[PDB]
Amino acid sequence: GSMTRKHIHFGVLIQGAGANMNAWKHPSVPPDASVNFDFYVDRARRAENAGIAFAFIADSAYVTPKSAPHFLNRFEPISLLSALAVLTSKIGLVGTMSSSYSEPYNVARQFASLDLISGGRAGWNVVTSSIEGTGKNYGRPHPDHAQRYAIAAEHLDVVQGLWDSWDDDALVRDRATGRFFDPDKLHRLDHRGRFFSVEGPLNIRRSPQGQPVIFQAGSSDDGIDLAGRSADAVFSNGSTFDEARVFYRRVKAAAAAAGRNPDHVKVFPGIGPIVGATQQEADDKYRQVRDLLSPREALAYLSHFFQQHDFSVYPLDGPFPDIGTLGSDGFQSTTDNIKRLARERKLTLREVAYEVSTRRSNIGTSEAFIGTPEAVASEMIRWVDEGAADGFMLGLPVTGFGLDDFVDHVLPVLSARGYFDPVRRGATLRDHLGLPYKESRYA
Amino acid sequence: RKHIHFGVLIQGAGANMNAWKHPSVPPDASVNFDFYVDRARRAENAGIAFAFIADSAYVTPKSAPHFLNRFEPISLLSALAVLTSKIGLVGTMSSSYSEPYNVARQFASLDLISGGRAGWNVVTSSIEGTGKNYGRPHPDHAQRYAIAAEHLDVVQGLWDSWDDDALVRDRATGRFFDPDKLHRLDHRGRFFSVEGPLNIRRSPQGQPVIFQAGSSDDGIDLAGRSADAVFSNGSTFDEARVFYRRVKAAAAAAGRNPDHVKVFPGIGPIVGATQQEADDKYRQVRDLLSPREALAYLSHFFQQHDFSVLREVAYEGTSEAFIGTPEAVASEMIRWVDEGAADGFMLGLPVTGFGLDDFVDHVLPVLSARGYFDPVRRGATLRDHLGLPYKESRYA
Repeated sequence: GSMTRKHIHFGVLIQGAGANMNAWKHPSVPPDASVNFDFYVDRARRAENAGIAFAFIADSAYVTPKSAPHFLNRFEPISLLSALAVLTSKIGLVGTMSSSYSEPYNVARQFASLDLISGGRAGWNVVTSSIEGTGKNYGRPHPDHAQRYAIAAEHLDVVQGLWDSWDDDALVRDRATGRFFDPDKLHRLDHRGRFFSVEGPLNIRRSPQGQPVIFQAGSSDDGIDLAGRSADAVFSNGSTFDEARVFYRRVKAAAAAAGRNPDHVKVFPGIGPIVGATQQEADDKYRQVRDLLSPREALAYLSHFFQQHDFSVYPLDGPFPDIGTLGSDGFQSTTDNIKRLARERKLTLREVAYEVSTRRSNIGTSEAFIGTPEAVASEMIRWVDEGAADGFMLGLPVTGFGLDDFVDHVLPVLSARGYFDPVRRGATLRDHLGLPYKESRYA
Repeated sequence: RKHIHFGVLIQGAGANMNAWKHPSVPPDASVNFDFYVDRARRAENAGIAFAFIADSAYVTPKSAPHFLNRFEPISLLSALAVLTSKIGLVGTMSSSYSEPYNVARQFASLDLISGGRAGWNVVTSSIEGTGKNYGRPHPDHAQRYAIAAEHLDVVQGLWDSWDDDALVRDRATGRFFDPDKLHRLDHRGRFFSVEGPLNIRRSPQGQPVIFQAGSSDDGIDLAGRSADAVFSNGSTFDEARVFYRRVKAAAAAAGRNPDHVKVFPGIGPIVGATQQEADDKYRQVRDLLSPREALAYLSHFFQQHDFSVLREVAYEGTSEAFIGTPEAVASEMIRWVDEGAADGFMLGLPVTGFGLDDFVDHVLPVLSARGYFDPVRRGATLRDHLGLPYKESRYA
């Protein structure tokens, strides 16, 4: 009965086995979850049946023998989302694609086709920066980072221009006269910019939501500004509450400065809640998640910060050793953080290794989102009440039990408190998110 | 005794540019997903080995109805995959206007989702003006074939990134993969530079099946060296046969088994119970284009001259030989296979509704009765359906 009760929007990041890099080891998922199509269908349906607004498929296009399991082998988003569309009915279908390594005409067509097949449920997560090295797969081994935002802005402008090629009513298909379309309702783009030259028109029409929804995750000054000028929904990962609140305020002001209505720029911080009936049960699940990293893996990553020091020689459950003499390869501030922690808390080597590891391996998991359904719901409500979120991007450490727990135990508590409507009516992704139908620039 | 393979081109409403007017299809067929599902399943239930989605990426006010508005192939094929089970899934994508790493990922993903049913139709030249949508208003002219060859080499190299047994995912030890079973490409050529590895594994058929449609000397050479199946464009049996022999000769010269390069002429059969009924159906389809329209299109070629003051010229494979009774049309198809013009056929039906219904219900059963078509697709992969072996990795 809070005076500020409102529906909290949710999306779910389906990162194969889980947001935790070692989630493939957890028994609640199949080991090949990341490239197991039926697993994605099960998880998308689980989310859809709970009233989660969209499924989000993040992406990468670069591999090394050190890449995390999900980055070593994953589905490609247009193909995956198009297959999922046809086995679902309401849930949004949001896919990552890079501005630097895609032709805008192809992006426009592939996302427009997903949008039409799905009945207006497509979203495009516009990625401005890619993993370092990605350019090596596209004949551009040294990208000019300084231009990555200018490139992305123009690329997006081209895609959206192409999406307005065909007025909603252009395709007349008059069998009496033989007139298939009204020529004055088809538009050329004639884009000639610094980075792209694209004449158009596009060869596919607009969807029941007008155009696909634009997601972005810029965090730099330029990133936030691009989001304010061009995103419908903005996400993050790893933020504390105070950080998220600053981010929320900056994105909304950036929207207002661009002459847009900030009410229609949704902010969705990433979180990875872990719930149990008691704090003890939540904590046990969190320990399970922690132990997905073996002791050796925890130590190998500590070794990284101390010039490849071999920490395997020390007893795991003995005190963290006096390694103060050891240097670091430019991570001296991190090694200082590690040593301060070890000294201020009487930590063992195991506790230090996992502190470092577990924190970094689950960046959207903080202790405020670990506990009982009521406590975890209360924290989500707090983030929304206090202006850090309009909704959340769920990045669950393990996609199996993580999502099951969340949908079975958290959502019903939120619903009971007036902060989640599981049966929001709406054909389209825009409808779910409370965004207005996207009219053509030529309407 | 000698199984004839079939693919079906699903060109929305039909191969006839005015197919949208025909009552056996919905007016919006070309962008009606449920209609593509219905047609794909109709073909699949009949034992047709693959659905083929052709493509374009340039539009003008004068473009044909299907070219004005169509689905994109990766998205369409991936949606069709999960509503079908056996049928092959073949999509056009251009070598000139796509990044090979993206092509590799998109087709490998389709391949994996579909259980090994993907095919890629590699198009070397696109429709004139396509380059204006990709910042290259006057593209490669001579070097389209060299770009296509290197692009394909990159994609196939990328598809062998992951040995079939590399992803051990051993929960007892925590070893996710064998690092010696993952390969970099490190391709540095004239047109492309791509390091690899790809971030997706190989499918149950190894790699997607490669289709090509080259007709020039360079086209034929490329197909003989690198195609698994080749689409042929003959309006006549003699043309088809000259083409077929050239492709098989190019395969031998490339050191390959010519029987593993399958040649599929495009045909559009029109059947009826009698020759008269078949001819009536032909006229009906032909009449979807008004003589006024046809003579107007003709006029644009010959200096805007008014030719109203010729019919066959104006309008102009369905041959005449593929217009007739089910038995006669089956006999002609059998003749093309037995006399060395075809290993199978790509069905480009004038209207995808009645055309496919007639073909599957009346012609295929005749071919089966004569020993030229096993309607049961027993294998799982597109390679299986086409009689091709599993594609082992270059590193196997």
